[PDB]
Amino acid sequence: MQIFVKTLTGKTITLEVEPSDTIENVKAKIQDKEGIPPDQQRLIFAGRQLEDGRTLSDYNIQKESTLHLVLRL
Amino acid sequence: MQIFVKTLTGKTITLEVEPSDTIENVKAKIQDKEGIPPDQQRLIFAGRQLEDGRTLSDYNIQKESTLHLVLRL
Amino acid sequence: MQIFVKTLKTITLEVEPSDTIENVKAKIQDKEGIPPDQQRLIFAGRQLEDGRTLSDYNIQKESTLHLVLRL
Ligand SMILES: [Zn+2]
Ligand SMILES: [Zn+2]
Ligand SMILES: [Zn+2]
Ligand SMILES: [Zn+2]
Ligand SMILES: [Zn+2]
Ligand SMILES: [Zn+2]
Ligand SMILES: [Zn+2]
Repeated sequence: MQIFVKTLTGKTITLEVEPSDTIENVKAKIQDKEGIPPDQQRLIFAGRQLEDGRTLSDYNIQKESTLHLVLRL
Repeated sequence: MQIFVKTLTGKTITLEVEPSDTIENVKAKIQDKEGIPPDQQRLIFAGRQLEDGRTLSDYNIQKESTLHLVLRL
Repeated sequence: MQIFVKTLKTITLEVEPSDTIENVKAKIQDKEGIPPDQQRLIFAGRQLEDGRTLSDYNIQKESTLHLVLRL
C-alpha cells in the first residue's frame, strides 16, 4: 500500500504503508526522508488534521491517497 | 516472521509480517501480490474466520502458519 | 454455449468448451473494455489460470464465472 505526501518543497513523495500504520508512524517515515521531526509535523487529509494516536483506517485513508504536510508552528 | 497464505490459484505464497500486524494489514499484503481487494477477502485460520480489527497475536498465529484465502461473496 | 460473468452486473459470453481462460479474458475485453492483465477469473472458489481450458475446469454451459480486477 502506497500513499502520497505533498511535502514542504512542493514536490510530492511516495511512502509504503500498512492500513494500520498510525499517524505517528507516517510522520516517522517522513523524517526518514524529508528530515522534519514528527513533533514539528502536521498532516492534513480531506480537510481533517490527523491525530498521532489514530490510524490510517480510522481516517479512512485508502491506497494512493494524497496527504498534505505542513509545518507545526 | 514469515507466514503462509494458500491463495485462490492453489499455489501458496509467502508474506513477511510482524506479530502485531493486524488482519487488515495481512489482507493489504495479499492485494499487493494477489490483486484481490481486502473488501473481497476472507481469511480462514484453524477453523476461525479472521476479523479485520484483531491482530495475529489475538488469534495466536505463530511463525510459518498457513492461512487459507477465500473470496468473500 | 453461453456462460455468465458476474461482478460486485452480469455479462454473458458465447464460448467454446476448449476456449482457454486467455480467450475468455479477451472476450470480456471486447465487451466491457477491460484489459486481460487486470482480469482475474474465479469459478467455484478456484481462480482460473490462463492456458487451462473451460473443460479443464468442467465449466459447463450456463456456468457463472466471477470477475475480479487487478487495477
Ligand atoms: Zn504496496
Ligand atoms: Zn509500518
Ligand atoms: Zn529509519
Ligand atoms: Zn514493524
Ligand atoms: Zn455456443
Ligand atoms: Zn473461442
Ligand atoms: Zn459463482
